[PDB]
Amino acid sequence: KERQDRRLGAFLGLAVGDALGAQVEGLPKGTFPEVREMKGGGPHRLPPGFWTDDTSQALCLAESLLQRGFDPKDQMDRYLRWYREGYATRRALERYAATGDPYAGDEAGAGNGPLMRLAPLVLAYENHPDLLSLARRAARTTHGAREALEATEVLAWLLREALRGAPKEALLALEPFRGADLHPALRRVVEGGFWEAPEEGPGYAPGTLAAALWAFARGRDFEEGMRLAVNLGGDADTVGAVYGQLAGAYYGLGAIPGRWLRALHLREEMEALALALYRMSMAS
Repeated sequence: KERQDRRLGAFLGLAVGDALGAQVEGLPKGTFPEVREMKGGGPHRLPPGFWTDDTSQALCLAESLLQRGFDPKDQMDRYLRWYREGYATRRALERYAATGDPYAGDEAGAGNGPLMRLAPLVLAYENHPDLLSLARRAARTTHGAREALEATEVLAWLLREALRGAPKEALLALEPFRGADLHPALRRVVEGGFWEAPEEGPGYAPGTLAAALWAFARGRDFEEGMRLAVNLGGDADTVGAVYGQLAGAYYGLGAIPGRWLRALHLREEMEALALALYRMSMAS
């Protein structure tokens, strides 16, 4: 159960962070009382425990992986179907709808969207030799900027190592990326830019990753780090979700506040998905 706990933690942690962060999405840091509980709210009056369309994407990706392995075309079919059933990423979806090209992300897409759906992929392809390559392809479906693709690869590595029990010190050391040829902004993050508290929750991929790493570094447990992450305001839903995936894999499901999990929308459905993805990683 110890091992399963890490996979469930990474998956549910993503949703928990998305739900909590959504409560203060768009608010400047230090202009609102400390967020500590699942109260819902935010610009979209979300009910307590409800998450954003981004977690919806992670769920679609999870289902795609379980049904037909790594299939970017199917991933986009699902995102598009979900997109139209509702009322940079939409541009990617419309590009795919018109051209059939699954890797519809453009060079202008340096946003943090791809970081929102890492967990599902790593849970299922943890042991695949081309994991980082798969992560890059999954990011390319909606975002094409160098730094967004590389940030996704770094998070993929972080999650794989965390799931394998790597210590916090090793995760933050980011050894394989030190001296690597990365976009300048991401290089600054890997070299220690995350040790300093950010002035807000960034929407830019490298900045979002740095904010999550900062919260992970300073937090002593899942709850403390999560609160640090979401209280940065800004794109708190995504920063919270990125922190949630990493901290969830590191601390485990059992370490996530029970009241947050009990309030979480589709908790049971996600637990089932997480376990199924983990099972898939241990099979053929």
